[PDB]
Amino acid sequence: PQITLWKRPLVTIKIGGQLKEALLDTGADDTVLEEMNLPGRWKPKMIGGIGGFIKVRQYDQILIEICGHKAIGTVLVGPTPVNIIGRNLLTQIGCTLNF
Amino acid sequence: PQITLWKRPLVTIKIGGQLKEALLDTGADDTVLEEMNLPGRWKPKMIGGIGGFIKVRQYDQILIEICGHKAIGTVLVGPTPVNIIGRNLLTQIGCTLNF
Ligand SMILES: CCOP(=O)(COc1ccc(C[C@H](NC(=O)O[C@H]2CO[C@H]3OCC[C@H]32)[C@H](O)CN(CC(CC)CC)S(=O)(=O)c2ccc(CO)cc2)cc1)OCC
Repeated sequence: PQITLWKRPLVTIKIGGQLKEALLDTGADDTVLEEMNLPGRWKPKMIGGIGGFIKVRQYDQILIEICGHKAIGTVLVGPTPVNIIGRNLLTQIGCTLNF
Repeated sequence: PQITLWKRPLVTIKIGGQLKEALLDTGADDTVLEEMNLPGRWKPKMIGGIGGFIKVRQYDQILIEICGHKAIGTVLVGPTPVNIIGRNLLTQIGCTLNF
């Protein structure tokens, strides 16, 4: 669909069988979700934001459905203030900016 | 135009008579610009993201030209690592997400 920006671009995602709400975030290189149990191996990583760095768990090749669109890619899990969908997955669902 | 998300959505903006590069960021409520000595009154603010909070100076009714599209609104100035155009200005230039 076409999503305006008068409100936060929040959508329902499905990951690990669980439904959650996430922010479509064109300023995020990567997808970062709040703490949750995800099956499969993971490796620790660091990511930096406006306020500094945090420690995250990196899950590769994770299936995630975003507003009805399937993606399979990297999902970071950690103390992010909000679930964010970043460009690594926004590209997979065909998302562009338009004005 | 239409901006794909393979790369960071960086565009040229014009503010305070200066040209800069800034990220079109749907995940940012408001616009945050790198340290600059803008004239006029301001109010202190703290904004949070990944890593915690930073202190910024909130200027109101600032004109910014973004890819030839004019917008006027609140601009936060502080030690951000990147110039960030947030939804408060993205709405004014007709920017939408589309997939
Ligand atoms: C670049 C060199 O410095 P750097 O490496 C990273 O620099 C940055 C690059 C992009 C951003 C933009 C930021 N993206 C981000 O956090 O993405 C993470 C995950 O994906 C990675 O890619 C980029 C960073 C990594 C997000 O889009 C917008 N944020 C809000 C969301 C936070 C989850 C929602 C709460 S907000 O900025 O905090 C913000 C809060 C309030 C207001 C006023 O309303 C305006 C803006 C910030 C820093 O860090 C130095 C150690």
